[PDB]
Amino acid sequence: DMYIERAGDITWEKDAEVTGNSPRLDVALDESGDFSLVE
Amino acid sequence: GETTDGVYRVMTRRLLGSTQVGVGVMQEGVFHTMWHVTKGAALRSGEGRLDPYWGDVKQDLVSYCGPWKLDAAWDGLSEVQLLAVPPGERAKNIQTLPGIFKTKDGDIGAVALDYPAGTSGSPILDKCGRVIGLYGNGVVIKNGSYVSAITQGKRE
Ligand SMILES: CC(C)CNC(=O)[C@H](Nc1ccc2c(c1)CNC2)c1cc(Cl)cc2[nH]ncc12
Repeated sequence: DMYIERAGDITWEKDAEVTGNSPRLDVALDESGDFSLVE
Repeated sequence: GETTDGVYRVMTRRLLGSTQVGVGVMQEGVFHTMWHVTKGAALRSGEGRLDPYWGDVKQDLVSYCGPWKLDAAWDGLSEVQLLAVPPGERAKNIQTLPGIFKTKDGDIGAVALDYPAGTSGSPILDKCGRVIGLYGNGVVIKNGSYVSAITQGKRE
């Protein structure tokens, strides 16, 4: 049996860790909600 | 019980100790999370009980207490923030510029950040603090890195 616990407010924090790239990927979404790479 | 707006951890005691299976957004009296996290099962908030209202396995989304309330969209240009809530660790904002998931049914934003499975359902925010989607459903590319989609439901 599952339960929820609060973890914080939903706010944008100025001066936060800026990391991660922006790739353009060809993908396919199946009937089960699963993504897959198309090449 | 706790119907306060904000980000929440989805936990279970079925496994060893207390394990975090995912994250979610409470807004306008409705709890929004990824379908694979809860599987449409009921949730507990104190002695309060949250029952599923809407869900879709293809979209990988589910809303509790009412219909889907999140509607803000990524503009395709601006940088966004992943409000990541990792298992056993404090909520942390990570700013990134999203990428693109080209599909036959249109393009969707993508966030190339790496977090454990229990972080699934963490919101993605715009510069105003409006939730533009949920992080936690995506793909794994050549270098083993994880790319999640920016999953947004449809508001009625
Ligand atoms: C990595 C790909 C292959 C899996 N995709 C994920 O997004 C994954 N969750 C997941 C699990 C089952 C289902 C779906 C999604 C959609 N409907 C079935 C996940 C998300 C995060 Cl944040 C981390 C993860 N680590 N391993 C897995 C994992």
